[PDB]
Amino acid sequence: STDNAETGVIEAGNTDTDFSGELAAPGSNHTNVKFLFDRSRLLNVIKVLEKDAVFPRPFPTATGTQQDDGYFCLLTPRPTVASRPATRFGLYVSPSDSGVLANTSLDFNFYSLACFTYFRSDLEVTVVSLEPDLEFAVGWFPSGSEYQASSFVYDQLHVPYHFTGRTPRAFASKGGKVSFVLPWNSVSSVLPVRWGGASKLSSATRGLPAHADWGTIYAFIPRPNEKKSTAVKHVAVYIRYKNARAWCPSMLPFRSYK
Amino acid sequence: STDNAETGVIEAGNTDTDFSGELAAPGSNHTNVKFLFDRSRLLNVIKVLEKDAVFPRPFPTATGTQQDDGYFCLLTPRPTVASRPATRFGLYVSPSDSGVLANTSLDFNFYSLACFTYFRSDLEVTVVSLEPDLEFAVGWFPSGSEYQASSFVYDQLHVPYHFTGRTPRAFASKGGKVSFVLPWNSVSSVLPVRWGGASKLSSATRGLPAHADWGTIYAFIPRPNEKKSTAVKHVAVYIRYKNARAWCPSMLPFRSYK
Amino acid sequence: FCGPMMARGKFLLSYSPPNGTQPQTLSEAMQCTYSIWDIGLNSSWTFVIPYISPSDYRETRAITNSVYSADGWFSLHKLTKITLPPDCPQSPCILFFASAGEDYTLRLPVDCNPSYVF
Amino acid sequence: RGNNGNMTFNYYANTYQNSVDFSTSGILNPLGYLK
Amino acid sequence: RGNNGNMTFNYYANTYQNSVDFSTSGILNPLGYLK
Amino acid sequence: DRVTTQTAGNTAINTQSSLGVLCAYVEDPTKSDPPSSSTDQPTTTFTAIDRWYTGRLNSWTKAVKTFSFQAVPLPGAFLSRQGGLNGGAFTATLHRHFLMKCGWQVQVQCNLTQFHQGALLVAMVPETTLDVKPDGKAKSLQELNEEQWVEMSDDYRTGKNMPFQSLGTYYRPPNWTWGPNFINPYQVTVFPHQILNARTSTSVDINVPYIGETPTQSSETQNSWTLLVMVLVPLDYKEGATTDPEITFSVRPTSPYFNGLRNRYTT
Amino acid sequence: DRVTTQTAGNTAINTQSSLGVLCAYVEDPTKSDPPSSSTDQPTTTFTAIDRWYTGRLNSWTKAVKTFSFQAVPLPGAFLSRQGGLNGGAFTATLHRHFLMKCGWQVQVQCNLTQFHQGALLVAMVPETTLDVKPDGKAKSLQELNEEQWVEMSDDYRTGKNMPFQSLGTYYRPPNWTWGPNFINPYQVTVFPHQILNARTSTSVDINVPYIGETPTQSSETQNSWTLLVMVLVPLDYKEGATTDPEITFSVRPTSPYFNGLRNRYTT
Repeated sequence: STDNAETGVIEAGNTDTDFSGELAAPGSNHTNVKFLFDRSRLLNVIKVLEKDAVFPRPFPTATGTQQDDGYFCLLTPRPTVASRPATRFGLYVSPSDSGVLANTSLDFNFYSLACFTYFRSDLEVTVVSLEPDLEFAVGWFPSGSEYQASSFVYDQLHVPYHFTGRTPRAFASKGGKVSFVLPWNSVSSVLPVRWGGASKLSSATRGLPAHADWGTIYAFIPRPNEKKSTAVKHVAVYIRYKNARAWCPSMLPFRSYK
Repeated sequence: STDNAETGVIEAGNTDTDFSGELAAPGSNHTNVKFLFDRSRLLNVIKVLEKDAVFPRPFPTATGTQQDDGYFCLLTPRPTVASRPATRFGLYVSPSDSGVLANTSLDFNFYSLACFTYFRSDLEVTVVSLEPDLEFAVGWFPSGSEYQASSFVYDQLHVPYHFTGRTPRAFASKGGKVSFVLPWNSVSSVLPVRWGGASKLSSATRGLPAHADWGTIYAFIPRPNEKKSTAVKHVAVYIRYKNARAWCPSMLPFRSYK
Repeated sequence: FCGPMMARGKFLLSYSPPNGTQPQTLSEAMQCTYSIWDIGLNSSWTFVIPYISPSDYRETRAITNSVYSADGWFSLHKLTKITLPPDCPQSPCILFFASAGEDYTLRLPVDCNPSYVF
Repeated sequence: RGNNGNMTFNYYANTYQNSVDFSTSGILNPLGYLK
Repeated sequence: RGNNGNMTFNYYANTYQNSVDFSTSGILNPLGYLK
Repeated sequence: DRVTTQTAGNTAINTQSSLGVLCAYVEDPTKSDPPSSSTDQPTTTFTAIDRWYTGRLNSWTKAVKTFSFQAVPLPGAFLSRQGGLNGGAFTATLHRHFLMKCGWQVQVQCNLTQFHQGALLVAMVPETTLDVKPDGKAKSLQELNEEQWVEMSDDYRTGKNMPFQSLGTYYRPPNWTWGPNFINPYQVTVFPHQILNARTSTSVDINVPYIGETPTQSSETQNSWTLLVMVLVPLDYKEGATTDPEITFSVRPTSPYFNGLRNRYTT
Repeated sequence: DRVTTQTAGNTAINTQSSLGVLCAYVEDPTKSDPPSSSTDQPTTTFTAIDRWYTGRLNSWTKAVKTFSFQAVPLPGAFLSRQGGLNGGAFTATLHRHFLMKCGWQVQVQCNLTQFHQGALLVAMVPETTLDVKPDGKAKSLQELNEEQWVEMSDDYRTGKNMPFQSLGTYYRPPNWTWGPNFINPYQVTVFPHQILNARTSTSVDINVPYIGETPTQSSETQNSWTLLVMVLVPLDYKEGATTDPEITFSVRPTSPYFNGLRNRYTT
């Protein structure tokens, strides 16, 4: 019908508006935000700790720093790099062996439907092993805490300080999984899917939120540091957004035409 | 505002007292004593018995005494030495091999928040193994009992007397854990975090409470003494203070400045 | 003020919110949240630092990649010099305390630093 | 209510399961109002 | 009540679970009263 | 009818081709409670900042292609004086308060004759870093004059050129391919927008509320809205018509709340 | 009793030797209607100028004679920054408004020990040109440091040195002998005053209303009040006491009315 799209509001018509027709019956409510993000999906495949770690030092990290990379999973749909939140998402195309390949992550199923700016939800974290008969454990520390990185000698065995704490270290049975729901613990009222301000941090970068995360999990093996194995064991972190709310509609990513 | 701190009581003000402001809303009650100690933490890594033990003889223990050290876990946040309560906490810096290295313990998470003098609570004891596929058992004897140290020959097998008793010997399934809550069984009305009196015992030492404990656990393997293995197996004892009450505020430990 | 009873003086007590530069001049600290404390009969002053922060709960441990630190700076400026009569000790002593307000609230226990024992 | 078929029985309380907001003190409405 | 989310059902009785004291016969009060 | 004079303070603006004030997300975006993350009293609105701030913007030639945008950050244009847009006594208050919580009300004017064709897409685009070069630093006034109109390249469609952190010599620098502050140029009409067609209107009217991840954000470092004038249809005319029509805008903060007073911001 | 804390805005001041607030000419000099010589809306008080402005003042030595005054014009000390007296957001509003109509509330602090003697005469002296050299120009900050205390000479008692106009080469220049902005130093206690004796108080408290020949006066060129610290009894002490006690003052404008907004004053 006769309209003005320069107005900015176009009323959603039906077939009966211009023609002779009828309204179709409403099919289903699967587009509900609380329904559509309330399902699990893979976030990041992280290695499993076998000793007391060294958490990745903040950027710009110089060479020679003996730290432990690819062990901590900053639980965020936004793009991360080296277990710390980033802006751009980078994947290595031809990863030659000069320098440390930084473990990046992103929630591919989220941004293809993240047609909004702010998003708040609880987080159900399921940590599925990627190793036959792995008895692991899933430590965690909230948004705004740091990793306790040393070891205390119990009975001539370097038991690290990430076995205990006031934060949930769920121990898995052998051949089992770990699943627990994390509350919204960040200091921001919502998580910015898209952020345009500047974080007044270690040198300020536009478009990088400081506390848009549910925390950081890491997997360790419940043995002291003398019982260290040799081969590298991985674990996979699935994530479900319980009780999702979303505000302020925005864009969906640019699907190319080639 | 105008006050007198020599009085000894300073009334806790707000922003509205001197300035124009408002009261902030109360955040949470995580400083509640019954909430804050009601969470598990590691106490002591003890070896697992494989025969009928000899309980550590009281101090001063002379050389040549064939006894079994590092097997009994005197369940106390106060510093212990050789499974008996002590005053000072000692860790070996360079432990050379002259003499028996005494297994000391302390509750590191407790004293950093033990800003009180007397503390009474029930005790949930979880005894996590530190060995792959260990079928162990967790004996116990209350505050003021002693260990029954001999063996009775059943069917030409020296079954020790710590398999049976009137005190809870919980048997673990293989690959499993042992968890049970112990009541307040000491003869003192409360446990002194800090004690200043003298225990009229075997020669009296100031500052050492005699019955400030929930008992003493020990781990044994349910096989007779002919089925003794060779390697040393450890087990880790976690502890939770159920229904905690605390009296008489006191100091927190001196954080150094170096 | 743990000096002698015969001392008379004033002290300015400025809490600056986080600025790019720590205020040092008295005129740079007169503009912030201040209060003037006159030494007299009653000898204590409880400057209550406001809770000025965007987030509802501040982080209690700023061991992080650091800058000029939020949440700002307390600063004790002497406004007028302490005028002492003759035969009184020079350089008196302002004993500082640090309590919590009637609305100071804590959240989220973490594992403590066990470095008090080494 | 979300992707939740447990219409019958919630074991854990609402504060422990969810995370309610603290206090400060169908019909799909449009996201732009021409006035 | 502590760190206890079991608002619904206590299986064991109060004497077996906890340890009550035998008989002899919010508002945060201050720990020092100036009188 | 289509003659709406929007009086505000001591500065009123007229329009005789008014499509209507596109109020965003609510009926009245002026209604706004104080911030809940402050324990002091906010500096509310007063009659010397309750007024419009006209500032210019670069001309719209035939050389401009399709989707070539031109971003005006709010309040980021008051502070860098973007397009001659002196903030008056609003920037004199914005530099002296740490947190600021306001919702905007903009109006873009561009007078096309009935013989011109073209369609600007004016929209209040939330939370974007479009004023920032793909190299971190924000654009100065010279760089807004050296290009006059930012072309919608592939780096803006994929979000490849949003600012990053230097990972240092330790990590091998990854091949960055995507970042969430992209522009999908075909979906800018999800934002609170009006189309400035050359045959319906000469002034679009958008009224947005305060949105932001915190109940009030920092004053120097917020970009929660971004005025975004995008060319959907390029300008075309015959030789003789008025070449290069000028574009202006007029920004008015509705119901601000300034918290955290301090001295004037020194970097 | 004698402990009065005068809270105002975000700046409070204490005193423990308070004689009382000498309210001048009325019961409450804060009550003040708007100006009747303006047809616009005035900028009334707001919570960023409703506060005290402490600024220093030159020390009071034994070298100072009797009646040696030291004049602090109001609002003329906010604008020239006399004695480190930055006006804050009051001078940032005083430069941008043409007419200003406020009544002051001052407080002069000077802490004398019980072994000193002396008596300053603090008074709010209306309509005087004491900050101006006998040669027209106002005194800069260097000339207030080059003398530290203006001696009550015969030129100030007779008013001989108040500023004049150059009659030019035509008129024979007359022998000027008198001018009505004299100081009679013995009659300064007719003004709203308190005496800052070295044995009763350390802080005088004067609260004056707006007076002026027009219902509101110009902002740059008014001197309707003048703080005037005059030495009645010279300072004296024995060798060992605290030499040269400092003098400060604390000025707070009660109920201003700013009319006639314009840009920041360029000479």
